[PDB]
Amino acid sequence: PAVKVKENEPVDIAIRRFKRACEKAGVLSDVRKREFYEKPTQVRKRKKAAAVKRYKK
Amino acid sequence: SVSEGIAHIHASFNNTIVTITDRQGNALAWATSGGQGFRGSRKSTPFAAQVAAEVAGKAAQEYGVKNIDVLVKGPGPGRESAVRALGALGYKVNSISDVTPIPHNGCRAPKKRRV
Amino acid sequence: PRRRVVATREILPDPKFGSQTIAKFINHVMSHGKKSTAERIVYGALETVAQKRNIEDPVAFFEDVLENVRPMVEVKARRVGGATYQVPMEVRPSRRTALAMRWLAEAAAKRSEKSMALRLAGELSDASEGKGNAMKKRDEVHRMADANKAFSH
RNA sequence: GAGGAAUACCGAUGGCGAAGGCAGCCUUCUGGCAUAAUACUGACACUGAGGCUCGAAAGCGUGGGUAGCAAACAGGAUUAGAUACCCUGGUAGUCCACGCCGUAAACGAUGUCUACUAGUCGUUGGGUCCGGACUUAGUGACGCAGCUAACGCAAUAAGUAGACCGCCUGGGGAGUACGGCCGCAAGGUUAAAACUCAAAUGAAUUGACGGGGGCCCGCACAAGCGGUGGAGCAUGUUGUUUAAU
Repeated sequence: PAVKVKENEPVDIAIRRFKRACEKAGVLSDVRKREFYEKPTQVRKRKKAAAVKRYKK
Repeated sequence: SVSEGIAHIHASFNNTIVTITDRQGNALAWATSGGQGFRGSRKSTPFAAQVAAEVAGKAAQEYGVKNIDVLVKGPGPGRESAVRALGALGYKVNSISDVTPIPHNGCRAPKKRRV
Repeated sequence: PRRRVVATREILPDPKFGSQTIAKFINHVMSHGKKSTAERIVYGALETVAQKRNIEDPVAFFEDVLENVRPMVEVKARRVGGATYQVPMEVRPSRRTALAMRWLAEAAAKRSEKSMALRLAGELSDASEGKGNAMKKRDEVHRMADANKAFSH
C-alpha cells in the first residue's frame, strides 16, 4: 500500500488515493483479524455461515 | 541539516505516535497524543493525532526537512488525520505508504475478550 | 415535540423604539405577566445607558451588546453506544439570541445596584466593553467547546 | 544477533482420509480413490456378538525445547462482596521423541450394505460427443409422491423393501455403589438396589416477557417557565395519647 503523490496535487486527494489503495490491499481487515485469537470451531462456524449467506444471496 | 525525511505515524487504537526521522532512520523529533494534554478517550481521536503531527512537524521543520515521505502503520483513527496535518503544515509529501506488520499465521494472538 | 416544527408566534415590537428585539428582551425580563413593569425596567436601563454614553439611537447599541454577548459554539451531549460525548456544535441564531438575552437578564439579576433598571443598565454597559457575568458565561461556554474540540461526529 | 512456534494471500456448503483428522515450499518412503477400454477369476459376498486396531483435546511418564498464548498463581480495577468477567504479569501445558490414557454435543444427535422411487439449479474429479450436450463418482441448495406427533426428511430418505449388528422400555437415585477387568495416576469400562415422585419429556400454538431487532406515539425525555422538599400556618393521614380520640 504505497501511493506516490504527484506534482501539484493536494494532500487531500493524495490521501484519498492512499485510502483507496490501502482498502484494496486488505490492510485494516488483516490487522483486525489478528486482534484476538479465534478458535478453529468458531472460524469454521463463521465461514460456514458466510457461505450459506453468500449462496442464498 | 537534513532535507529529506520520513514521518512514521505509528497509530494504535489507544494512542498515536508521530516520529520524524531522516532517510537513514535516526529520529529528529516526535510527538504523541498522550503527550499533548489529551488522555483516555480524547487521546485516541483523529484530532489528537492532528495536533501531535502538527507539533512533531513544527519541531522537526527547524531541522530543515521540507521533503518527507510518510509511513503509516497500525489501525488507529489518527492514521489519516496526521498526514493531513503534515500536508497543511507546509511539508512537501513524497509518498504515502502503509507498512504495517502483518504476520503470515505466526504467533498466537491473545484470547478474545468476554465483555 | 416529536412530529412537527411549530410555526413561531409573532411578537409585536416595543412601543417606544419599534423593535422586536427590545420587545423580546422585555419578555425575558417579564415575570407574572407584567409587561408594564418589565417595559419600565428595560426602558429605565436603556435611558440610563443612553444618557451616560451620549448616544442618540440606543437600539444599535443594544444590537452591538447583543452580538457581543452571543456565543457561537455550544456543547451538546451525544450518545454513541453508551458513551456520553460532549460534542461542540454551532448555535442556531434564534437560540443564540435567546441565550444572550437569558444570560443578560440572569446576570443583571444578581448585581449590587439599587434598582433593577440600574442593574440592567450597568450590565448592558459592562457587556458593551466586554465584562460582566454574561461575558463570563459566554467565555465559559466557549471554554468548554474548545476544551473538547475533539468530537466532530 | 539468538530462538521458538505457526504457516496471511491462495481458501472455496473446495479437496483428501474409516472415523479422529489433515493446509508455506521441496525431496524421499507409502495407502486409498477416481477414470476408459480390454483381458482374467468365477459368488471369492454382506453383516458381524466376543476380539483386535485406530481414535480430538485435556491429562500422565521419561528425555529435550520454550518465542507467543496461557490453567494455576500474583497484583490492579469493578463490585455490597468479586476466589470472576476487564487489565498487567505469569507457570504447567501447548512444541519435539518415545510410550500411556481411550474419553468428547467423538454429531448428520441419523449403524453398515443392497435394490427401487417426479424433478430443478450449483460445485469437485474424471470420461465421451457435437461454447454447450450427455454420462459417472463425490459434494451442496431446493422440491413432488411417500413418510412424520410435529418440526421436518425427501436418490447423500427420516420413502418403498431386505440382510446382519447395536440399543431403548417413566423421571430421579445413577452411568452411582459393590465386584471384576484395564490404567503409573487421573480414571475408564461392565453395571445394580433400596428409596422417592406422579410426573419427567418432544414438537407445535396463543400470550407475556427480554440488560433481542425494527417502526411509532404521549409534557416521556430534551429545550424552557414556575414550583415542592427548608419557615410559619391551614388541611388530611400515620404514629402516639386518650374514656373515646
